Amino acid sequence: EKREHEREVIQKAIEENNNFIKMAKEKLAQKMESNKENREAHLAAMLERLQEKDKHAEEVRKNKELKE
Amino acid sequence: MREIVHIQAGQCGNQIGAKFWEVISDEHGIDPTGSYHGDSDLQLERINVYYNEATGNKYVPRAILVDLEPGTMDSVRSGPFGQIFRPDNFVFGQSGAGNNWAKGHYTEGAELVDSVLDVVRKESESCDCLQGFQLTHSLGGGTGSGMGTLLISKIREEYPDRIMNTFSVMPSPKVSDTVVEPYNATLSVHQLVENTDETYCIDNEALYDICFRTLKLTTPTYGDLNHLVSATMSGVTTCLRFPGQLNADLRKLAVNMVPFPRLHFFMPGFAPLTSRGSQQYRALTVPELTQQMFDSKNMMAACDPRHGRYLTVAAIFRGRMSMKEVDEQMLNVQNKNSSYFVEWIPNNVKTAVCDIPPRGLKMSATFIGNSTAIQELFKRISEQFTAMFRRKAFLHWYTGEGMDEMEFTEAESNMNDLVSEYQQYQDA
Ligand SMILES: CC[C@H](C)[C@H](NC(=O)[C@H]1CCCCN1C)C(=O)N(CCCCC(C)C)[C@H](C[C@@H](O)c1nc(C(=O)N[C@@H](Cc2ccc(F)cc2)C[C@H](C)C(=O)O)cs1)C(C)C
Ligand SMILES: Nc1nc2c(ncn2[C@@H]2O[C@H](COP(=O)(O)OP(=O)(O)O)[C@@H](O)[C@H]2O)c(=O)[nH]1
Ligand SMILES: [Mg+2]
Repeated sequence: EKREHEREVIQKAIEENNNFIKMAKEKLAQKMESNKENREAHLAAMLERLQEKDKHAEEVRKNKELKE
Repeated sequence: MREIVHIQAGQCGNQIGAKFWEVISDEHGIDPTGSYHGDSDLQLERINVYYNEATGNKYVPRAILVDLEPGTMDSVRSGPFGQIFRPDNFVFGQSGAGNNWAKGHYTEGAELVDSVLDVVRKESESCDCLQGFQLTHSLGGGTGSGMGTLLISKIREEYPDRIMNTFSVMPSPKVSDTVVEPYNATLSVHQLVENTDETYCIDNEALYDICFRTLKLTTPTYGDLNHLVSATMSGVTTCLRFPGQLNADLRKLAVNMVPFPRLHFFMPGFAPLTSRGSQQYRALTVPELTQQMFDSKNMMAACDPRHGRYLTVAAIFRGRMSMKEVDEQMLNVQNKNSSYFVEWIPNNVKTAVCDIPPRGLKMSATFIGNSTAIQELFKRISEQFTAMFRRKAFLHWYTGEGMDEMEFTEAESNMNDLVSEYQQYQDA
């Protein structure tokens, strides 16, 4: 029974070390994915707002040519 | 031939073990190459107890040197008596154990232990009539405490009907400042209660105080400590190494010293106490040896013998002296101090005399007591242990090798039970 317990201890040590590596790897994967999509969302909104300025700037130039 | 197989594990184990072999080799006239150069046939009658005999009339210690780092065993190999040991009996890893019982017992020590057992198996199979095993180690470190107790457990599985003997060095804050030693000691004591027949409690607290107070060494070294350990080790094995009447083997010693299986922890003593070099020119008289060997100041376990009662005692006198006078002085001690010897074990003090004294002395005496006062040593460890363990302090070094807190609770329990068991018989 003492030999089975010695085995169980060394397996627990290996398993906890492996679980720590695993969670570090998952937590880091979800952080970097979350950051990428957040940053792309912020630049998309920046340029989609700058493109609304281009639509408005052509409405101003076409409104001029509707005073002819 | 009644062969004893010796194992030494970890720094302390290998250091006091190395010194043991130096001392007894000199007592048996064996030199560093293994050649006999003595002037007495008493030296060789029971040489096979500790030495194998090879061709060329060579004597090799039946000794296995174990450690998880190489430092201490390179020190032993390179030392003066280092060439005596069988080279394949040096079994060592590279990792070390980091003063961690879990590493020694469960992870780092597990990887090396089957190659130790292969050497133990080889030495055992070669024995005509094996008595059993003696291990030297500390309980405060990692390898000796953790791996050493792992070895005890494996040896017991292979050889369930042989005697297991230890010289276990107990940690003291006067010698070491590693915070986790009470953890390692309590875990190791849990093992010793279950799996040893006889344990000599060599307490570093006592060894330090003897060196400081009595021997007047203001800055003791490990060497100063070990000089008292080797004297004691020479002393308590005299009956096993020379002819031939009382406690002549390990089982007979155990049947005399161990009235209950769990209470097998002994409190050794020695007279005269000496430091290295500093010369004893005056031999002690039989009355002084007897007064001094029973003195608290001469015990290698830091326990007050007046605070308990002696269950059993072995006294072993060395040198040429009057057997009549030894008998008178021994009877005198137990008659003048009769209340410290339990009435319910009649005639519980046994006495041996060997004619050959140790190196540099004409007269010596060695005391081996199974006293209930030894609870004070375990109680000291328990208090140091509980202080940390009640806040689970430093426990991550152990749970990170896969241990659970429950192991600590069990070991804490078994040792506190040992203490209360000693108090039970102190009040009967
Ligand atoms: C400056 C630290 C000194 C060295 C240390 N003092 C302490 O630890 C104090 C300081 C603060 C609070 C209380 N503690 C105990 C001390 O005096 N030690 C033990 C700690 C050493 C651990 C680390 C620093 C290496 C003494 C032992 C120390 O002086 C040493 N002795 C030896 C020694 O015995 N070397 C021999 C060889 C040997 C090497 C290693 C061994 F394990 C054994 C023998 C050869 C010498 C010439 C001899 O035979 O006297 C090596 S180191 C104890 C008896 C208290
Ligand atoms: N008496 C004595 N104690 C020692 C010696 N070396 C280490 N110790 C003690 O042993 C404990 C540490 O154990 P150690 O044997 O060094 O660790 P290991 O190498 O993992 O077994 C501490 O309490 C030290 O004070 C020694 O040579 N003599
Ligand atoms: Mg060490």
